[PDB]
Amino acid sequence: IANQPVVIDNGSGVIKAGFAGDQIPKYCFPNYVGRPKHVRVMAGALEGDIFIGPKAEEHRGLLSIRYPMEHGIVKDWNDMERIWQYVYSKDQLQTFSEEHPVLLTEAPLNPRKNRERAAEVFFETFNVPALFISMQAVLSLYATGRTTGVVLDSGDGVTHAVPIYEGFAMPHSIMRIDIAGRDVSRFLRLYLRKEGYDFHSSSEFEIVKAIKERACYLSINPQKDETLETEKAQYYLPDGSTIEIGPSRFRAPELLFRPDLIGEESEGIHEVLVFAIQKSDMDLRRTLFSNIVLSGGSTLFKGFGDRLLSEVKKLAPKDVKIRISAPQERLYSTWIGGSILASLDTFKKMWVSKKEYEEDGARSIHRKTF
Amino acid sequence: HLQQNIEIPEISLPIHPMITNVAKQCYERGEKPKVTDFGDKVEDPTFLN
Amino acid sequence: MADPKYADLPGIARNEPDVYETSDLPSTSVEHIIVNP
Ligand SMILES: Nc1ncnc2c1ncn2[C@@H]1O[C@H](COP(=O)(O)OP(=O)(O)O)[C@@H](O)[C@H]1O
Repeated sequence: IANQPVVIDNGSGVIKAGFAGDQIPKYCFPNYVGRPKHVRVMAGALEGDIFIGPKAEEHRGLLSIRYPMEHGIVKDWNDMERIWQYVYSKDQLQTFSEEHPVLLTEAPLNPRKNRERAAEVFFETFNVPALFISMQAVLSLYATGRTTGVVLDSGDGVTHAVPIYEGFAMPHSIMRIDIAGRDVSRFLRLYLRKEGYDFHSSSEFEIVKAIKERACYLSINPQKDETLETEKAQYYLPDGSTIEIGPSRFRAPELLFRPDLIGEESEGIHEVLVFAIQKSDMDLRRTLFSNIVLSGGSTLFKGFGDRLLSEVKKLAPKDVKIRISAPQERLYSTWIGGSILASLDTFKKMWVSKKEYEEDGARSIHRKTF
Repeated sequence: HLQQNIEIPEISLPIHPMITNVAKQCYERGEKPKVTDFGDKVEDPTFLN
Repeated sequence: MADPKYADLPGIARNEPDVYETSDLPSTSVEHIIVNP
């Protein structure tokens, strides 16, 4: 026995949510809380001091933004409860919580303590009847409806590649990199001070993030493309100010393939990705050549998959046809896939009742992990 | 029912008030309720729950 | 209103506008196939 569950597609930057069997996440709001810088002695103005969404984005000025979650590992768990309480807002739910099944998201390569504390929240502070969350890549595959695939997510500062054969991942061939657009914008901030500009405020930095997402693409041959002169079509701020560009429009996003240039013993998404592919079956790579699942919204770049095709030619196999799946609802793919799963009578076997948590809890977490 | 030894009485099935009122009004109109008789209330998971 | 209030003291923007103003002015295509043969 249950109610209609809700799929909460936790984007590393923007969390999303929405009831079962639907097509579009009901809510789409980010992951940070602002608190006012200035206080007042005046009587009659606003209250709250904790805002997320249009309230925060509305009056960004005093609300000092702080991202509580880092690579899934959140440190403001209490504030996450407040965030989920905000998910239970009047404008948000007006529903109950201890009487409905739900669905959140889970990326791999994580400490169990996160799931442990999560169960503590939803089953100590809440009394959720049944709830089970699994690997996000399968949800993307649900959106595809394709047995095998190479899913690559793209969070704000989180990325990971997973190959799955008919609903079976490869634990010995799954990789992850701790970065996405987060340090890309931070690196753009670096470029800003490289040519003398600081955008040290939190909101200011998110504005920089929006600028990045607004004007950035991929180049063909980076060192050869460096030989030209960027004309820097200046954009003009909401404040009304000159915005130069530099190589940032193409150089800054390729930091992903130059972690040594940023200071990290890593190689590249496609590099370690194809390495894990090499660790897979001699035969399944053939399937994965056409089964290339693109996911995550950080992927929005001109010639993104095209430069990725160039990367494929860099890591060329022994002449075998390859194909990439590049949909348009890559962020929504996981939410919709969960909605598909949430629209299944198979969750009876795929769930864990709260009574099970009452009986064991931690042991149910360890044993009934997946 | 006990005096009649019915062993169990036919307990009232709880039906929604607005649903009954809409069905009554539709019967006054001479036709059973339409598809979107509630309009966009179909997309209200609260009412659905 | 404050009309007799205005009759008492003289600090009223008489015959002058109270507002001044700077006037008006006039996709992700899939199938990236690396056909390698
Ligand atoms: N024009 C754009 N170019 C690149 N990335 C973008 C653009 N617009 C939005 N994004 C990205 O969409 C991504 C959504 O990330 P997130 O919701 O954290 O993904 P995930 O669901 O994989 O965690 C953000 O990382 C943000 O940088």
